[PDB]
Amino acid sequence: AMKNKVQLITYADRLGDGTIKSMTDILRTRFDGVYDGVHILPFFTPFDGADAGFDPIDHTKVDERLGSWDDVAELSKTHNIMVDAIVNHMSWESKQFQDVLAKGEESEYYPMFLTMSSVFPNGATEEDLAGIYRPRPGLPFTHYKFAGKTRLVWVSFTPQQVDIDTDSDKGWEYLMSIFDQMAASHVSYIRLDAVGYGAKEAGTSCFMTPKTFKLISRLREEGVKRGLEILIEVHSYYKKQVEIASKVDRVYDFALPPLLLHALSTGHVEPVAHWTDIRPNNAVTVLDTHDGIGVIDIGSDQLDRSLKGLVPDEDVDNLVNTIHANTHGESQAATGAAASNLDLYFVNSTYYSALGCNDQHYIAARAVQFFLPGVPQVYYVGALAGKNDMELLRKTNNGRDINRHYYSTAEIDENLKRPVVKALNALAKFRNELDAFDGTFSYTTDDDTSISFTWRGETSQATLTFEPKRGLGVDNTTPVAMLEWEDSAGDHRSDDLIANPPVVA
Repeated sequence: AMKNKVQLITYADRLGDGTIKSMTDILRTRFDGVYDGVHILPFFTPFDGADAGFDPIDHTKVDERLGSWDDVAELSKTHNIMVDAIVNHMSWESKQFQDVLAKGEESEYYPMFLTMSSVFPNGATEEDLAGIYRPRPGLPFTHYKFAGKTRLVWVSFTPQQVDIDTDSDKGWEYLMSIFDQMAASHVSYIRLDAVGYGAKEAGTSCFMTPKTFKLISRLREEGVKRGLEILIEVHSYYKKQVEIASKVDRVYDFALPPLLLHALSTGHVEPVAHWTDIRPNNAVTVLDTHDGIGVIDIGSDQLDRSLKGLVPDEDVDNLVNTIHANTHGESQAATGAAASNLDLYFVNSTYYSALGCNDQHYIAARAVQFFLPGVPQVYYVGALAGKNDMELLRKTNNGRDINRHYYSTAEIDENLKRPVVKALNALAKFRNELDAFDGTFSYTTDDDTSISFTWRGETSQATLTFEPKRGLGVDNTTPVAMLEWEDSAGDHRSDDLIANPPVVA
């Protein structure tokens, strides 16, 4: 099972000097006892193509500019490592796809890649194609020539990411090569990227269908067989996440991030209480990720608007406008059609910027994250309470880059001096050291105004009380989270997690 300790999510090259070795040095020298594990975002060949690692030419080969598998082995001595298995697609410059461009149906890899005809051998109606779930408008096809013949190749994301047939012999062999490589390279945990898209079937949405369930359970068993805990990435209507969670080791809690933005901007905690009541507890919790903020993950089902979310859709709309206001238009320049994006409706902003850089709100959001059942992950920009990177956004025109700043070691050290960053480091140490979090969880609530989360352990207990109504407003300085706990040294309390961070005896 996944260790119950806070993890860092990072690019190997955007934290430190630009290599896995430097990333490792930063973790060990500056976050000892803070981050006990790390999800290294894709570091395979190449890391800087069409989609920042997620279009691998060779998924089993570390980009030689970043380091080697030996570096990953070294890191594993001090940190449990999560990596991606990119199971849905690969680069069009992969040897496999290039072979198909060259030889078409004579290629041994022809069956490995999905085309329109793969899935719709007798053609498709408009309803058939319109019903395919998409993260942005436009059909999931682009033109490639197979031995000179124009073909419509299935592409869920960029046209450079060609989708594999996960039910083909060649496709499956490729996926198992990834699992074998990770098992042999001292990786602990696997993230199944975009796995909800991995199964296609004519007349279905091709997203989180019964065929997808079969794929997910098959991949999970291949993980367990190799000692790899499987986390699936699924941004979906919330009920689908609750459903699928009983079939895998971990799901993300993608509802919490926008639920907390809603709570912190309106004062309403009832939706957080309801989510606490029903959520899968085999979770990996986040606020920020390397993608945009999935505000729609708490909204109505996009393929059936009558299935309502955790908040009314009008509240999602309000949330989006609030982020835009809090970032003074920054998120508007990065979000949706305003920049290049895979997800039309995710909001591109750092989480700290989305809160208008309010320290009390931000530390409160992390405290709530750490107190809900699940293994917590902190994205590296969030680990340094990072603001929107408008210069990088202007340079690349890639919307998500607003939240993918390159941190030199010098900039890391500068940010480590900030009270809010010191507070997060201390909070994560606390979350790693108190045995209460390995015990039994309970919560109480005061009708939409207050919620208190309690853990009771073998030798400790802790209660976090969250009351955003106390400090509404981007310039508010009033604490909205309070912490009480018992350890070796008796009862303790902090009423201001920034001014008085908790330390376990």
